[PDB]
Amino acid sequence: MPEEIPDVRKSVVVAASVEHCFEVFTSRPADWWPPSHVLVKKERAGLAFEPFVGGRYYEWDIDGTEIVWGRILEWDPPHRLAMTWRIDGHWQSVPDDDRASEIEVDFVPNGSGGTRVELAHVKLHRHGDGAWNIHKALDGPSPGETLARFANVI
Ligand SMILES: CC[C@](C)(O)c1cc(=O)c2c(C)cc3c(c2o1)C(=O)c1c(O)cccc1C3=O
Repeated sequence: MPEEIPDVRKSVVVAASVEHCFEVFTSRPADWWPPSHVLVKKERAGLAFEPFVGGRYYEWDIDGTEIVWGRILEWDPPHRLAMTWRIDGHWQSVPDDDRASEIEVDFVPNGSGGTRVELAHVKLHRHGDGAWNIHKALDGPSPGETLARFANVI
């Protein structure tokens, strides 16, 4: 959980379908952020999700109004898609991010309810200045990595 976010690439297979992987993201990504063992500093309130290229996802915080914490780049019909993240230093959305980075993500459907996902983020440090702090509100726990909470619920 370093304050700086250098380029890192990790991937794992979870029991889920690529369409399902995104159904959860566009269905209720905040509802599972907080499982129980780990608590979130801010309570998620609502979430807006629409499909498209250069897309955007919005999260509602009881203390934070509606804002965009991520972005998209393009969707590949099969099961592959690249996405960009749109966020500001104070969790605010802006017409364009000078410190924006590109992320490459690919999904592969595996029968028996299994999906392989490869998510890699590079040049993220472009935001620096407490960059992880921004992610910290989004919850960046180490003991309960993202694969632990979101994969188990899926
Ligand atoms: C501490 C948060 C974590 C898990 O290290 C993290 C941080 C990550 O940077 C991260 C990266 C690099 C890749 C994945 C994932 C990544 O998530 C990831 O969570 C993931 C997943 O939950 C299910 C399928 C695939 C993935 C990933 O490919």
